[PDB]
Amino acid sequence: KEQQEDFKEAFLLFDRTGECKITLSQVGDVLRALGTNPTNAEVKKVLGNPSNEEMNAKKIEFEQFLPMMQAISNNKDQGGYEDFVEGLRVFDKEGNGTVMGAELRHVLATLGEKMKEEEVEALLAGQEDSNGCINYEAFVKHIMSV
Amino acid sequence: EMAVFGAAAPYLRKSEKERLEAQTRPFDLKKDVFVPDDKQEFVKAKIVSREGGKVTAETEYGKTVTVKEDQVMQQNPPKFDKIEDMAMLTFLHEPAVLYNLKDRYGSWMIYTYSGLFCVTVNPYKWLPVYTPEVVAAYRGKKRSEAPPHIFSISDNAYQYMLTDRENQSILITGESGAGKTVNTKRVIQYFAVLEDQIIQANPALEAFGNAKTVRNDNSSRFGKFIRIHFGATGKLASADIETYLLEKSRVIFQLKAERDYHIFYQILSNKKPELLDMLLITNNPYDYAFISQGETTVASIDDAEELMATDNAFDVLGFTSEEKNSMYKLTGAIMHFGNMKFKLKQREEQAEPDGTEEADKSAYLMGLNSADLLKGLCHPRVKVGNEYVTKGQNVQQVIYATGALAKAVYERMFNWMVTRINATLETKQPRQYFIGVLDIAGFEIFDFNSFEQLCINFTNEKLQQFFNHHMFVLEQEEYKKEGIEWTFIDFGMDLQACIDLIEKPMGIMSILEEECMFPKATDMTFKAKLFDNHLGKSANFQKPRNIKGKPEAHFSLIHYAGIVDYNIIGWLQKNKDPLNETVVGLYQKSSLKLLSTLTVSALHRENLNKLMTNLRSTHPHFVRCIIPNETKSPGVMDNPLVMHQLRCNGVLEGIRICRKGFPNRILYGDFRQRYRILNPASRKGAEKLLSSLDIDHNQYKFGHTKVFFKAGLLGLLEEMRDERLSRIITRIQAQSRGVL
Repeated sequence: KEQQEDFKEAFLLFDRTGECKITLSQVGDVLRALGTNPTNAEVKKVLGNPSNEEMNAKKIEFEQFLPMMQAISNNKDQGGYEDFVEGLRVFDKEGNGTVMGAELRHVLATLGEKMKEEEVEALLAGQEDSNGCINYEAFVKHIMSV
Repeated sequence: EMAVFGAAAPYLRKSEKERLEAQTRPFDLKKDVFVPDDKQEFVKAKIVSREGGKVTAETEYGKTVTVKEDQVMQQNPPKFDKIEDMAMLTFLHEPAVLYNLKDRYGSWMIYTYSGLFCVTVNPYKWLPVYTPEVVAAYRGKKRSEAPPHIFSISDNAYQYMLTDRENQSILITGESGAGKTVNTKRVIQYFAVLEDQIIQANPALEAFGNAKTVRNDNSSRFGKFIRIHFGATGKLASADIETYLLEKSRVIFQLKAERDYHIFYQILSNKKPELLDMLLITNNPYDYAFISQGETTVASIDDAEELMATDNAFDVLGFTSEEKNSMYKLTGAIMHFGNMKFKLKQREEQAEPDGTEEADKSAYLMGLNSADLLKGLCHPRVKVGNEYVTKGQNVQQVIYATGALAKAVYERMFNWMVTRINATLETKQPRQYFIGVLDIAGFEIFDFNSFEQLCINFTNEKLQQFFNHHMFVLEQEEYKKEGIEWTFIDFGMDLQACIDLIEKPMGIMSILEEECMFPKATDMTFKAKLFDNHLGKSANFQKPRNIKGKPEAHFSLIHYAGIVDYNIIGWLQKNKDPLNETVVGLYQKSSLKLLSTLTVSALHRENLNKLMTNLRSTHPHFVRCIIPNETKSPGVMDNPLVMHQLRCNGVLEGIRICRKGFPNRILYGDFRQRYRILNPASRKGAEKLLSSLDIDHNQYKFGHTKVFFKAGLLGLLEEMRDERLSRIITRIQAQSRGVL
């Protein structure tokens, strides 16, 4: 119940038009930054796969948000710390634990789903050392906290 | 790490990053598989989907052909491409080898391992491959560490001879004239690091022992074996040369698309009026049956310049000049033996000559008496008990006798030149621990296979059997070294069926030998006995096949290189080799160098047995050379040609033998560091990982140092890796969004 109130407070915070109406991206981010990580595929599945126009055409209410959040809370396929560590290990060609920023940049911007460059510069600025290499394990700890 | 090779570095290995960066390419393990073709027999294509018996295949050229799903075959993985040794590949197939070789050649990667074999395509461009710095820096490099190269196996054999105190010999197979001479010359040069003497002698033997064939216009019929005798301390001592399995029927009989040995044509050159004058020649090959029987002449290489080279080599060589005239007149006399008539006598089966003028010329050439020659030929004499009896022979018998005499004298002549050149070759230094180099024609295949083709195929069959046995022995040694011993069945009997059908009594060769002894023999009834004794009785023997209106089909066999269909016409006529002893004795009394000079199936059998026994005592190594295209242009490659060459070279047999075992052998450390991410948590770790993967144990064998896998298991783990990394990427994206 308390988490429901917190989610409603977040929805009220993120309202911009003043109509208490926001598109699906805001709800997706709210769930994303509040204990769950539902990928874009999961978001489409739970929202009926809105198209390019439907994303900003139709909007739902908190009442219809209750069932989808309840269902998503039952999805536990989120990986593990060791799983992420091993997955990142694949790029340690030298075995020294240092991965240059260029390789990870290409991997993220060319493989898998796409992330906006503004998101990259906002979230991935200042942690690069002089040589431009990022410790993947330290990055794992940092992403686990914030 | 590798920069020592300098400018030669890219060709032997591209770079640490070039092959790595090119490694990451798109590919589907389920819908990017190979597809059979019609003209190239194999092409790269992608399948749209699974549609029952029909599949929508799109290739680079652009087509929508369909192939039945039973013969569809997977494609090589991308990260396993450009592999030095095909034995490590996770999908062993006929087109996989062709594609690997073609892409390596395109990327200027010439040499390529195939297990024991070292395939080396011949580019028609200069390379720094033979640069003195390359060989200087390549010395002492082990086989495994160094990139694939003929120098690698040469050094390995040198080290084995030094250590094991055992002889090592190398055998090369390929197409002569496309680089065979260059390959052997560079090999002997690498040992040297008497090259001049070898290169000066080679043209003479080539002229004596080559003829124009349907495919190759400078075929080397005879098998040449060169032994590099070394010293006790592993220092070069001297060289020895021998020739084995020299065909003689080709000397007397020529096929429609074949020519006799280049000698006669070369001498017929007009640019030496004195020799033609003192040979008493009409200068028209059409006048003589021993030459114009087959194809008259071809442009090919210049006969005049070749004869100049041969006679000058004779001049600059150990022996004198008079015997050059002696040998030229002797070969002219051999030519003259194709003119007698010998009509049968009246009211008798005896034969009597008619054109007794070529006999006079032949006698003058050999300085004998024509009357004595005619008397001996017509009424051969033999010693039995303690007396002598003379019996006559019909025209066919004397014709066979004279043909056999000509073949025998030519063989003795060739042996005499071999002995003379060998004697002139070596020096006084002590000889020890020879190293063998063998040059022999490959498993040729034509549309009109005949007796000579059968003999060549049989010899290649024996060589392939020896290779298979050596492979089995080496594999058994390796497995016992690793504490693994299962399914250790020798491969000899797998190929022994054809050998038994060929050589063993009541076999094909034995049947041919015993049949012609019967007074009345004909080809049709010979085929009748063959069918009665082998049709159904022997698995390898089976009914022939007629395709695309081939000239003829009499009987077919299943060889190591595939189904081969032979012909029967003319075999009986040219198989017989009756040697007249009295005429040989007459030569023994002749006044010439002939004193110093002096069925085919049996002689071939005994010579092959002798050669195999000789080779069994030396540790073998093997080299393969393959032409990339029919045309002389580089880069371009004719896939059917390369596939046929690979089929005839036995490489496919080697890879097939390797496949039926457990070809993939990988280190535990690399497997754990590159494949443990599937189910993360070395005996316990590896066994746990393989148990959790839910894979039947029978598909792999577990060891203590190296883990043994089948071809398909690596591919299965590959799509498992692809799925796991896709899931990892999705999870990483989800977590990053969680941070946001």
